[PDB]
Amino acid sequence: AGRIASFLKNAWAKEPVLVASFAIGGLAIILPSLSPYTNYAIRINRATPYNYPVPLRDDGNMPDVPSHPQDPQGPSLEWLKNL
Amino acid sequence: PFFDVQKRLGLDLDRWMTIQSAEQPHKIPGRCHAFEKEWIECAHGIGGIRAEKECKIEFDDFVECLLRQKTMKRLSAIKRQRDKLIKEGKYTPPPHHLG
Amino acid sequence: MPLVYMNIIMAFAIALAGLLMYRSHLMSSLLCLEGMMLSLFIMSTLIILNTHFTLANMMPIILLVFAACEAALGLSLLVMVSNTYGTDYVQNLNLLQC
Amino acid sequence: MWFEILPGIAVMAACLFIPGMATAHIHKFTNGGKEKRVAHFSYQWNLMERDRCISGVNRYHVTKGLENID
Amino acid sequence: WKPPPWNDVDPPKDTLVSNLTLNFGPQHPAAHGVLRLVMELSGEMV
Amino acid sequence: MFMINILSLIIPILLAVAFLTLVERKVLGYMQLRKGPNVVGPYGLLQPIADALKLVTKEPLRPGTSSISMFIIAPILGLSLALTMWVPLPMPYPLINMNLGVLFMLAMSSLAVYSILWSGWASNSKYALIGALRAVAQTISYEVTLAIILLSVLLMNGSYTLSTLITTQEHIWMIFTSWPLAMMWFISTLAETNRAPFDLTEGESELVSGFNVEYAAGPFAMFFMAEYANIIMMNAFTAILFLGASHDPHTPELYTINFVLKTLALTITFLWIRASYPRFRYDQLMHLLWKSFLPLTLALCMWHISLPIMTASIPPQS
Amino acid sequence: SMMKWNRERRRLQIEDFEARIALMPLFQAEKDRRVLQMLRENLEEEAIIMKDVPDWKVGESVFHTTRWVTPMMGELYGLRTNEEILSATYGFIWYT
Amino acid sequence: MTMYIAFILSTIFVIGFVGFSSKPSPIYGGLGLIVSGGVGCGIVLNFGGSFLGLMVFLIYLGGMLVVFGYTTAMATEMYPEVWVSNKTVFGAFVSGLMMEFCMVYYALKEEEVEIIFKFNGLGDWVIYDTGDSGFFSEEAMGIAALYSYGTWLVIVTGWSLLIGVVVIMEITRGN
Amino acid sequence: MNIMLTLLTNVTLASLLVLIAFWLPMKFFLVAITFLLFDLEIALLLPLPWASQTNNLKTMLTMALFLLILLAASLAYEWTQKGLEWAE
Amino acid sequence: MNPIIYTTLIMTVMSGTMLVMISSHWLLIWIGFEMNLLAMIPVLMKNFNPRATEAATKYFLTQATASMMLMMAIIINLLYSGQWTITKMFNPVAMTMMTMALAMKLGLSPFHFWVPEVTQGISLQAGLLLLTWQKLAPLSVLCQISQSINPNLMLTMAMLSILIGGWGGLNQTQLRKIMAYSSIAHMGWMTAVLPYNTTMTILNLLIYITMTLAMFMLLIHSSATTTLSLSHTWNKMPVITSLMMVTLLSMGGLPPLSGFMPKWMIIQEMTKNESIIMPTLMAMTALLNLYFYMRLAYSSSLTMFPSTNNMKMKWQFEHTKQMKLLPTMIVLSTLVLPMTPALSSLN
Amino acid sequence: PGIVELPTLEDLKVQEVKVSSSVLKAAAHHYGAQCDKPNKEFMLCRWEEKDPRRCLEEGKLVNQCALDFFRQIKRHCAEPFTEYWTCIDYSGLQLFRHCRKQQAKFDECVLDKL
Ligand SMILES: CCCCCCCCCCCCCCCCCC(=O)OC[C@H](COP(=O)([O-])OCC[N+](C)(C)C)OC(=O)CCCCCCCCCCCCCCCCC
Ligand SMILES: CCCCCCCCCCCCCCCCCC(=O)OC[C@H](COP(=O)(O)OCCN)OC(=O)CCCCCCCCCCCCCCCCC
Repeated sequence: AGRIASFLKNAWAKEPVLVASFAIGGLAIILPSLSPYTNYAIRINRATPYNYPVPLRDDGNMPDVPSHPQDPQGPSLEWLKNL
Repeated sequence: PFFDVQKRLGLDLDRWMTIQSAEQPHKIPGRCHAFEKEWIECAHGIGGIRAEKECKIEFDDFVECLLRQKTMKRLSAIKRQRDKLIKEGKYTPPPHHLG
Repeated sequence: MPLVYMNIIMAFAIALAGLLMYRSHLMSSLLCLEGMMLSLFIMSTLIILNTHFTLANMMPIILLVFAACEAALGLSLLVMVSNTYGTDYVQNLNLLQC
Repeated sequence: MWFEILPGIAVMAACLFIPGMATAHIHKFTNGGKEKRVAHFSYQWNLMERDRCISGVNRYHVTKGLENID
Repeated sequence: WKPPPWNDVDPPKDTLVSNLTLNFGPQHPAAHGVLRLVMELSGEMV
Repeated sequence: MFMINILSLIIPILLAVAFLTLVERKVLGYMQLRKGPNVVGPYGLLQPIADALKLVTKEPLRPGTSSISMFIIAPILGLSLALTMWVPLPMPYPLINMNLGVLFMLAMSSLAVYSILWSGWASNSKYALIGALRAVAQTISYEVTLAIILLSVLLMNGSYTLSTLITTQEHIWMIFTSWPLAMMWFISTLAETNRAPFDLTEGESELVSGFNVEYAAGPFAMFFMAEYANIIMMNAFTAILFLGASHDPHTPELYTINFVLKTLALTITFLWIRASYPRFRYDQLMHLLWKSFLPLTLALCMWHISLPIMTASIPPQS
Repeated sequence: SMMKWNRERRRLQIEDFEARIALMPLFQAEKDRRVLQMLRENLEEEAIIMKDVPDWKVGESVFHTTRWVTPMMGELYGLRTNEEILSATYGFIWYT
Repeated sequence: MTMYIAFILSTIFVIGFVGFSSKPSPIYGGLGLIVSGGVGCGIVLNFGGSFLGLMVFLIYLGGMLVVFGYTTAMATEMYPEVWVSNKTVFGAFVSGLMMEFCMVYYALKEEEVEIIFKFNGLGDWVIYDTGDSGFFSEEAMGIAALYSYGTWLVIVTGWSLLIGVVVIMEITRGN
Repeated sequence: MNIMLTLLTNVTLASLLVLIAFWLPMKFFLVAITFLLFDLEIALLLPLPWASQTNNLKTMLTMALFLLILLAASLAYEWTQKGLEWAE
Repeated sequence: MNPIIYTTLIMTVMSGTMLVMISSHWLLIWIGFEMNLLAMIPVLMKNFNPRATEAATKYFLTQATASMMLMMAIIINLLYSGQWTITKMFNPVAMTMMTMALAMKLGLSPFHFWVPEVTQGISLQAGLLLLTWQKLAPLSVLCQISQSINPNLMLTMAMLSILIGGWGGLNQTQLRKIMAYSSIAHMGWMTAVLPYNTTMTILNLLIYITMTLAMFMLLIHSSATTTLSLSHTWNKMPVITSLMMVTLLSMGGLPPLSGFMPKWMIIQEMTKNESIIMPTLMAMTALLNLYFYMRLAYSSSLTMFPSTNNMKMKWQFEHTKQMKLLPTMIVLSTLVLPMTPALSSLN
Repeated sequence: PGIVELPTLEDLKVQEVKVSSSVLKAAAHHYGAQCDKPNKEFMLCRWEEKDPRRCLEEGKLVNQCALDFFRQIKRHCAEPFTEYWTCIDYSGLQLFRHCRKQQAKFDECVLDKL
């Protein structure tokens, strides 16, 4: 409390570089956890086709996979478009 | 492992890279992925001493893919017997050989 | 098998002979021990890059970062025998005769 | 005064100008009024050999378009 | 072969110091001129 | 073809290095209230020629304690390194488009310290040897921060391709995003390049000449020019890193004008900074580095790795 | 500002990658014919060169399997002049 | 020529090893390894492996070896032997020369060298594979898995380096 | 090739203009070893840029930051137990 | 050292070997060997005396070189099979390479001259750690790849250890030197049985480990490093010398003491493998070990030796260290012969 | 062991698409979107058969439909294509970002003309 606040104040008085380092390192470890865009970062990361979308043998009973590339079925990155 | 804590705890530390047919970043093949798939899938549940005997043909091909000893040795016979034919004029190269 | 690998393989052997034979100085021996892991590094990278063993690219970086730890230990020991004996000559390092 | 350092500065700008224009204009001259096609990955490389081999004159920079095919 | 020391402490040798006595002065404007200085140091510590 | 571009790159670099001696003695003087070299040549345009000609006509001394084998490789190892380091510089379209150019620049920057190390051993003098010993130890200590600053900066940029620098830094200067690291980077440049407050060796009285203590005219041309050569470039590397310009494909002239002016202005500050600060004592170099510069750089690398993850701002390497 | 610009670059890269996805069918088909056409020209040349040698089964299989192994460049280019070898193997690596 | 460039570099690599394996003066031995370190990256570079090769320059040649010769600088006697000096050093050098000459001669004439490992003597280039790498560098994308698959590697190599920092002080403390 | 040509030309220019200039006329160890260990630890996180684009970057976040705190931890132990305050 | 900083160095090496016995990947095994070496060096130089500085240098150079030789054994196996897993090796010279490489890490054959000097320089407490824990790491790998081992390759290594360990042990004076040579001789016993059935290799390891702690910590209590210094302990602490005698008889191998545990089963095991000349030589040359065990036994407790007046002062003060696990270690190394069929637990 | 079967040079002779990289990349999106079924048939055959010689016929159709795609656009606004792919060519990385107006010119025929 009082001593802790005074401890920080004298830390900033004579040792301002380290308290800057610890503060930045202290933050840089915890916002990535509760970040709201971290899942977005993963989502756009998997949404980068390095490897070819190999086709699948059409045996029916699968409506989710589009028959045509332009077909509405299948995943879309409309979210990636506006963000 | 001498103490296979790997299997007991059910958590992976080393077997991910142990073979080149395992999971790879962005699904790129390890050159001889096709051959070593045949050999490993020949050797599972067979035992070390047995598998070296029956799965010898698969291992020989996989080594030839990996090591590539005899294939370029044969290619050596291609080139050595080639220049030992052109030097005396017995062979002439067709024009697709050059351009 | 390509002659570049045999070039590397002797490179270990000539490095191995230099490390074992010794002449005067532990600096040279530490140098010889580094050619050991060096020639190991090119040999490791050469096989791994040739076979497109993607995960195996791990080992080259892992190899020398731990081989360099030998230097962290080997170099330190030399200066101590240099501080006490003077020159770090292997001939000086004979107190443990018994 | 202070501007007597300007002619010392200006000659430097002329000297450093040469690499900028040269490596750009040489690129234009060696690519035929274009730039050297960068190849940072395999695709950018065999793309050039695809273009280099079809040109017939074995140059990647010369490109044949719709007038080539029927 | 003499017996090992009982305390396992081999006997120290003599000094192995490198306290070079630098000759400042009649080469360096750093000494402002004719300021020959004689002083020994542990590499940096006078 | 290719070779004519090689001379068109290194030769103007070399001739600019000779002239930099003039401004070192002139713009300092115009700040020192002096006049700078003016009498020889119109406005001192010919002093570097006079400087360079006696160095290539004065007697080249080889002290009897100097190994001639080591006495000759080191100046070549230094000057050549500076020139080949220029080949991946992204002058509109760089001469060498090494996709690992950032590592390429840093790798041979570490190779530079062999130039001083061997010269200090070659000279073989008590004062000379320690002067180089506590000079190399400075440069190596400054490369660890050098690498960390680089690693943080291109993390937001993308891959290590030096041409990608002009793509990431499209709308805003990268300094506006890493200004706490920019001065972190700039001072690091001031130390590897051996300039005050880290002149140290080449200090006219710090180490009288440091790497040139016994090393006089003749081969000394390739040992007092190389340090000045890294000055123009390492500032230019800063110019690309944090002060990137715009490049129109139909007119690369704009980026040549902008980059050259920006790197020339930075070198003015580099010459400005010698004429305004004292010289760090040896302990102060490490105290500044390991205990203030090193921890801060680590924290900033902590920040700059999470921030793209924080805002889903990872850059495309391709 | 950099966050918005980087997101645009990711949009550009996936657009560029998509262009590659469309183009790879023709390229794979083109390289598929090219690689095995060159192998055949090796085979036809192989018959004429080691017809005289006593024991040589023309086109002898190297691997015990009947599955198509990817043909390494050595058998592909091989016979080609050193200019073709030099430009195709260390071509990407030395291109700059 | 140019086809044998990896062979050419590999040849300089071997003779570079004889430079420091002969155990010359520690500074001169370091230099012999410095060139040997330099060419070895070029061997890796010709096979791809830009990043792995670049480290040999950076963290080993400009890294480990800088402090290496740095230690030799402030240590060692006042009389450093010049490469000729002791007849054994030159004897070792010429000894290294005869090993690489006999094999290389044997390699390029009979191509059937069997020393320890049976190795056929063809050019460097008959070993490269074929195929396009898409848009990702194989080397770059491999060691980038340090933080996606290199889980147990990072935990152990990081821990030892911290122990590396503590062991070096404890030995250098002087009790 | 081009890379070899560039470096070769630089050496000759340095060699040529050198020739015309020759014929025509524990603390010291500690800073070395501490740099060596930090430099080796630095090489671990060099592949970070591409590693930042892995598909499981969450695990990357825990472990890339891991090495960085160890960099701090190694310095912190060095600092507190004298260390960077070199022998004087 | 600082007690907390010596603790982690003591057990970083605990973990280094722990990695080896659990790693299924070849590189990771070298990793544990690296931490094994990296943490062993400071412990050897806890006292900072020129003997320790020499001992650390000799130990480091030997172990480091063996580690490097181990790597190319790993690379060659990779070069010929492309397999990083630990199984039978797929090439002969690679198998020959690591057998010597692993041997030098352990030290049985002519790669044993480091063992006496290193333990002589370093303190007794660090002696037991070097002679007991630093042998599980090389042995764990050898037991793993025992299928591909070359029977000729190992066995000649095995005798050359016991013959050297048997012969040179007679002339040794310093107790650490005698203990090291017996360790070399004991090392040969399980390494010989290693190709046949690794269960006895582990069984010999466990018993030998138990005997060595009983030997070392008793010597630590004696605070003596020379035979004469150990001889004096008869008067001040007669009980310890009597226990010194029983463990010497045990670690000699005489029945029914626990030293007959490994030999008898090892003799039996190779006899089932038709190798019958081989056991006879080892059993007979094992008496060379017994001779300087007898020499130590004679000077310790069986015949009392002259003492000094000042040691009446020693009687006036009691011991301080509690020498943990000493009572259970002694009993577990003398009277466990009737529990021989417990060896089935290991397999 | 035995002969390795190689398809003869006769059926191997196939009309190769004689266009450069810039023209391919400029219209790659529309080319992939319109003529795609023969590509998918050949693409699936290459990953399933794992043998190139089994699907050489489908490779011909991949080219064949490509000529049909290029034929239709040839009859259509070829001049905007010449403008579009030339500016695309003038890009070192062939970035679509620079060419926007000429890209719009090409896009605004094919949406209604084609
Ligand atoms: C959301 C925000 C996220 C990020 C927040 C980050 C934290 C807030 C910002 C903090 C400040 C920026 C980072 C730290 C910078 C200082 C680092 C440091 O160690 O400082 C103290 C250091 C050391 O100061 P010291 O030694 O007096 O005290 C340090 C503390 N003790 C005593 C305990 C060690 O100061 C310096 O290094 C001074 C400069 C030395 C070099 C001489 C030349 C300087 C030239 C200046 C003019 C030119 C500038 C050019 C800039 C670049 C242009 C391209
Ligand atoms: C396998 C073959 C044999 C192997 C072992 C052979 C051992 C001896 C070999 C020779 C040894 C060297 C020569 C003699 C050395 C003597 C060592 C010594 O210390 O002697 C003197 C010492 C004096 O005795 P002191 O320590 O004072 O203790 C007395 C009891 N309080 O004496 C002592 O300290 C000895 C104390 C002995 C205490 C014995 C206690 C017996 C308890 C019996 C309990 C019975 C319970 C029965 C229960 C039945 C129902 C279940």
